[PDB]
Amino acid sequence: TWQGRHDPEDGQAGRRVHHIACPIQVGELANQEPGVALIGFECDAGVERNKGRTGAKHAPSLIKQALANLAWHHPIPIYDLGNIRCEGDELEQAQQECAQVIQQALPHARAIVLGGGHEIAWATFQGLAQHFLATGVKQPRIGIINFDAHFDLRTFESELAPVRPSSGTPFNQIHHFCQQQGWDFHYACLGVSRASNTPALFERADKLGVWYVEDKAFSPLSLKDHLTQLQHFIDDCDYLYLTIDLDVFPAASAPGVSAPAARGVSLEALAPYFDRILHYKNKLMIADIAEYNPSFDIDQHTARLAARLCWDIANAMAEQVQSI
Repeated sequence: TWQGRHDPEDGQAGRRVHHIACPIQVGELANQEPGVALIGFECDAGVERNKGRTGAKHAPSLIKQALANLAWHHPIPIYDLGNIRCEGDELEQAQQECAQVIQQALPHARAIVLGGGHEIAWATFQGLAQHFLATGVKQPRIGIINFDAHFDLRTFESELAPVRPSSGTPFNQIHHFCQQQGWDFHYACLGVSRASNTPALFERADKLGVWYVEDKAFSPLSLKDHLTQLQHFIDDCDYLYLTIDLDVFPAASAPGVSAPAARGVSLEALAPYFDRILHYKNKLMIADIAEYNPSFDIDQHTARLAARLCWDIANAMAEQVQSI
């Protein structure tokens, strides 16, 4: 149930998210007024597999609760399609189950997936990819923009060690998928920490032609350089998939995560980039917010931060709906 603060003295103008948030089955989405879809991914099995600190499986509801009380400035509804819960170490199945909801939702609304670990990215991409295949988009040019301190391009299948898909392999899996479909792997990793990624990961990134900006490269002086790079990245694709790993932010701003950023890139330093991406509300098909771990949050700081970001994206999606 979506509930929150009520200010009767304001009438219909005191509209908040809970006033227009509507829990519904993705199946009935085809019969509703066009809105923006919300999906939860309660899973941190990938986090555990990638040797991180578990807890993100409980994040979806807390982010939704925080979101419920935010003011809503659009006559557009928000459809809560529920949460896909991972059972045990059944990561792969959980990711496809989530992808299933996304695929059904995409024809009627753009979606925001709120999860546990960044393993959510494989679920989101699959949902997006399967939607394209199922709707005749033969060779989609998808721009994947990830704000993460990590490349998360780790190997998931190796005859050198016993590895498996995890919170650190999503984007490698995405590249693999693209290769076999004959699609381009257009990937941008912004805010990457060279102290958090070994030489192997940087080598893999260069090999795959990934465009990345290190945490230390963000500054008022380099904005011109990087926004232009961002612009060109955007110019070369028809669809955008925005994925935010909360561990990209300074530990002070996002304490509730598996690996609090020892350095990070401030929300304000990243804002210009977010604003540029969200301007292309036409191309923005989907997005997700990863790694919120309630177990390490402080007075719900991270939860609210995640809700504000979710809200920023929803506004862009909501404006697109009204645009058409």
